[PDB]
Amino acid sequence: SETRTLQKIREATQELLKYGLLEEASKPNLYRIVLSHPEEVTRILEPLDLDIGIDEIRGLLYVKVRLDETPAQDEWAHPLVRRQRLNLEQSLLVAILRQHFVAWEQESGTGASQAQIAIDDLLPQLQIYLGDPGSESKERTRLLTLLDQLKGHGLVTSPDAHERIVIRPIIAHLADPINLQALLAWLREQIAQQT
Amino acid sequence: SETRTLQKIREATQELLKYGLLEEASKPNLYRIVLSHPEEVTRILEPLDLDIGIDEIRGLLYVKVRLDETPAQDEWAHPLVRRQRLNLEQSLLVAILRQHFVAWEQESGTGASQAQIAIDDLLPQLQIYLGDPGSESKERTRLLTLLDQLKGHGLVTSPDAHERIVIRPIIAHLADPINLQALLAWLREQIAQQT
Amino acid sequence: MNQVSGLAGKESFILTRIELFNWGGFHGLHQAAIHQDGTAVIGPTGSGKTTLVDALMTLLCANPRYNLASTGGHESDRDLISYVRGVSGPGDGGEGQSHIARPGKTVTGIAATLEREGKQVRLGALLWFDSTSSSVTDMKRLWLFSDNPGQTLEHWLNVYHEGGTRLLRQMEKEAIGLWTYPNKKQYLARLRDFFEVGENAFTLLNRAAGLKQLNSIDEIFRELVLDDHSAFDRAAEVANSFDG
Amino acid sequence: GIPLEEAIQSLSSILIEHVSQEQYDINQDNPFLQASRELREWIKRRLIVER
Amino acid sequence: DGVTQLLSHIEHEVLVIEERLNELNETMFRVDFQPDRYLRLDTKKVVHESLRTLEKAQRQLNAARFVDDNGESHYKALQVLVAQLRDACERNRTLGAKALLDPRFRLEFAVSVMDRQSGNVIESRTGSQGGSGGEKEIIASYVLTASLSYALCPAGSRYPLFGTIILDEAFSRSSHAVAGRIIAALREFGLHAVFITPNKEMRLLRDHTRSAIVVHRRGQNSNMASLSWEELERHYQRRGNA
Amino acid sequence: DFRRVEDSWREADRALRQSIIGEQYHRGDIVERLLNDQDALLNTPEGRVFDSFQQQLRQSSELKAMSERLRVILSHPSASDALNRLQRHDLRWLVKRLVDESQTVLQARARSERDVRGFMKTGLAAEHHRVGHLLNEFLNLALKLDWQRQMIRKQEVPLPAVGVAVTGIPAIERLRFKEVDDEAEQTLDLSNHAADLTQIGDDFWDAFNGLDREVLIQQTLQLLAKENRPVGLAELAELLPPAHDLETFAVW
Ligand SMILES: Nc1ncnc2c1ncn2[C@@H]1O[C@H](COP(=O)(O)OP(=O)(O)O)[C@@H](O)[C@H]1O
Repeated sequence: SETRTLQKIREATQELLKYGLLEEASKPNLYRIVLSHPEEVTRILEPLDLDIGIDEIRGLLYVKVRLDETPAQDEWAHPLVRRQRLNLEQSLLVAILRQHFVAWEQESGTGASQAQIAIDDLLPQLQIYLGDPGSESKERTRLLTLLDQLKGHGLVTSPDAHERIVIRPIIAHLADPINLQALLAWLREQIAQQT
Repeated sequence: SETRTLQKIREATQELLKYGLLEEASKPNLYRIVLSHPEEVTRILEPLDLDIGIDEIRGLLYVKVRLDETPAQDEWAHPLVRRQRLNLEQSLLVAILRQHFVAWEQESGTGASQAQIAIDDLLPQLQIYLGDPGSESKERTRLLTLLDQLKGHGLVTSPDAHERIVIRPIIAHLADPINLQALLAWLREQIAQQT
Repeated sequence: MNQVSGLAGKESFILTRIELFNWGGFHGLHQAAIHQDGTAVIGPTGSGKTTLVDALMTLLCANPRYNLASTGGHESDRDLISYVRGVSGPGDGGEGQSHIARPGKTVTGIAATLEREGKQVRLGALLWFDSTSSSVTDMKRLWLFSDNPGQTLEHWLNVYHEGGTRLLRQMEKEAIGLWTYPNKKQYLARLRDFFEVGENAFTLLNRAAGLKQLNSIDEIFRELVLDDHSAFDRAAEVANSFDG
Repeated sequence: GIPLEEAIQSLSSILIEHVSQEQYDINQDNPFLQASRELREWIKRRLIVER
Repeated sequence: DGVTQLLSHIEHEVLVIEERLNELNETMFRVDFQPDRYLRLDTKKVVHESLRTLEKAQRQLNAARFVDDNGESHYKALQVLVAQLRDACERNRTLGAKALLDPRFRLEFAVSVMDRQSGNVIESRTGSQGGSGGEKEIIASYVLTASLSYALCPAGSRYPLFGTIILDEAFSRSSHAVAGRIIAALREFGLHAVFITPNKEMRLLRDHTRSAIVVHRRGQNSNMASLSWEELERHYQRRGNA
Repeated sequence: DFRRVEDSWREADRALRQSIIGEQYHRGDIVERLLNDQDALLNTPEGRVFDSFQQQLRQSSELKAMSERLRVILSHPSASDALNRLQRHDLRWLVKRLVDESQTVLQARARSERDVRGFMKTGLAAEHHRVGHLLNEFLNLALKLDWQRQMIRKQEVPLPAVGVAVTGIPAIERLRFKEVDDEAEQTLDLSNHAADLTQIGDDFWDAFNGLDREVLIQQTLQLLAKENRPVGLAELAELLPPAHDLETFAVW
């Protein structure tokens, strides 16, 4: 005699917490379940100071920190969500991928599918700002390591047999893309000053 | 403006989830909040398939997997459960540490004592089972690796400046009589199958 | 020729990376990769080749002899403080009182990675100053031993910048495969245990970087191998006791 | 009750003061640790009680 | 509790040094110095006058310990011994004082190149400096490599566990043909090597290493680039066209 | 006997704990001793002698009389000849240190009694006994396994998951990116100038390329094999164009 939460809802919530996101492409059942009962999931996440951000255009759900009033606390802290600041190279790569994803969305309409990109298409972009590591092999190694690090954060996938990687929809929401734009502008201005 | 779980309760639950266990000897305030409203904390953790195990005698709350009736057992298969099932060498070290903990608890006063043991004390007990690797350095390295794994499980702390570790009270709930009985039955079955 | 090249890194731990941060003339974060078939460090005299050897030896030894290659025979000019502060004693021309590159509060990190059959072991050291003081007792040291690939000098520096020694200790508590020692004696003991070699091995490794000033076999033996272990101080105590 | 750390420090200083003697097998590598170890040897030997 | 203990400790240190050399001879036995020769070591003992005076004084002290005069003759003998000790201590780097109070100065040293099959000594440098700048360098480098290999090897093992060693401008007095032999010997001992070379010898190490860390200063900022020799050659080609 | 009394009390506390733990009817010999407010640690040997000693010491009048007489005796000139400074001081302050030691021992006894009373509560003696018995059985049984096989050592056991920590949620907002500042400028400069050898010295490049006598060795050998005739140095130079002049000639 109890009030156990629906098994499917519990599974969806645990999956969402474990992965922080739910893609209709990967887990259609859990995504549909969460869509069917959004109030239940938001109530479940309320005690943990968390919430779900629906995005039906891209078929993506994600966990957003539903903090308290926290007046203008730019340094908000959450016990369960650990904040990370990316590197200079990692931030540059993220900005490049984000702008490419935005361009793909524009050219295929909002909510497109599988915004892909090619490693050879990214190497020159990285070389423009970061410079030349000293060889083609070193350039490829650097790009591959950066892509691996980004995949660890869940922003891109591993290259396929065609040396292509798909930008994941989670790039659409990155808290403060304005910082990414400012970094890109600063990098391009520095390069122009060099030349 | 809407039903908001009391910020004390939310903070206590978040700390408990972040650290897994909540001890009165270190955070008496949050421990007391959790103890005061155990039903609220249990309701909050229910959707996660997590439950709160209490030890008022030791002043220790912890989070354990909540299995409804028969979730295929495999409680270590819980999506939110990181770490891996303890292996045989880790179980043997846990048994040795639990024996030390029981010895300390027998001769324990009334205040906080934080049961401690020198690393050099465990070396012969382990060497009896794992054998002599050839030199003191090898066995010390083996013991340090095992202790690091156990600390990852939260049963100990890293050796301090005096080469002494602290056995956390959580061990008294890992190697308790019921779990020890289950492990003994499993080990007897393994021995019988081996021969 | 190449068949023998595969022996290295199989039965032994071979150095395969060095990372520096605000060490000597290496401002910022620098990384150097070392090949498994031997590597050569080359460059015009007066760059950071001796700086690199000294970083590695600082990670390895207890009282490393800095710049032993050129200062062998007499006392070394450089020290740990001058490497952390980035003093430029030698190169002058506009020297602003030794041109201390990092005079204020600063943090310098050094890290060396060793590998064997895919097993990794990282030694590290964070040395920081909180003020303008340059006293040896005013430098805060934190040595690090790791076997987890995810524990890189970059991660340690990020944690330090974010939350000082408090967050460093907290990270050590929740980290798998990390051991932080505030005193170098324990860290060197851990190194001794891991590599199953006494302090004399690493002291000899240090002395090997100053082999240039060599002479007849007698001097090579009495100055390179079989470390001092002299009894010139015990004699003074014996003499004082006999005075009593 | 003498605090443990102070006793360890005193024993370490005494141990360093007599490192030359061969009888004592005092190791100069890390006297403090040895001192602590020695004290613990006499705590489980029941010469002294730790509390 | 003193003097006698100090002398016994010095003698024990000498014995330890001798045993270390003896068991390093076996580690050198496994590698050919010349193509089939192999090299061994001989300790021998110093014959300084200070050591013989110390022996005389110690004999006098032993004889005096048996006299029944309330420790007067014993005190006089101990006084002579301590006077000798203070004499050595004050002049702490005269050869006599070093031989008296330094374990690694009471015994000489010598190398001997032999034959792999014929155990007869073929060339014994019994101190006998008589060598060119390249010869002394060869012997010193070989002995240092052998010592490093022995020291880094865990007890009871012939393969060092810490296989990386660092050399700093090691070879300067030897020809390019004999340095390669040194590198070959270093590899034979199982030691991975990081050499630090001046602008010279960049061609010598190109035959024994597969990568280089180029360290270049751009003012007060040193930078390092880890490149294979081929990539360095491509950089040079770019230079020649720039 | 001040330390002997404390040793006896410690042993008595240990014995009482052991009796409570090893007894099969905990309920009786727990309440029989807890409701009571007696010593519960009445060490029949010295420890009752200490009680009489405390009774005598707490008696007033005699203590101050003896202290005054002791100081009067210390004042005597012959006292300096009899004892020394340390002994004289110790004897003079004998009563003060006696009372201090009595207070310390009484505090230790009260603390030990309170500790044993606290242990008697919480009813963990039965659990301690059962856990010790089970641990002994498990440790004796584990001797039959083969611990030299990684397969055995890495077997997963059925122990439960206690202390499950839910930390590290991705929470895509958790990510922040580098912001323009001096550190970013320095990082960009390091990235650009690493592997930028243009400014490097010319002599470095000149020393980089040199006469690799290894290749020249084989080239000369092949040339002589092709000619298979006695060749002079001038003829060799003509046939083989030396790119380093005397450097080649010495080799030849
Ligand atoms: N700790 C330090 N103290 C003084 N000068 C330093 C230090 N670290 C770097 N430098 C400067 O950087 C250069 C170090 O050159 P380096 O290549 O390490 O020496 P070497 O040519 O002997 O190998 C010099 O110009 C020196 O002034």
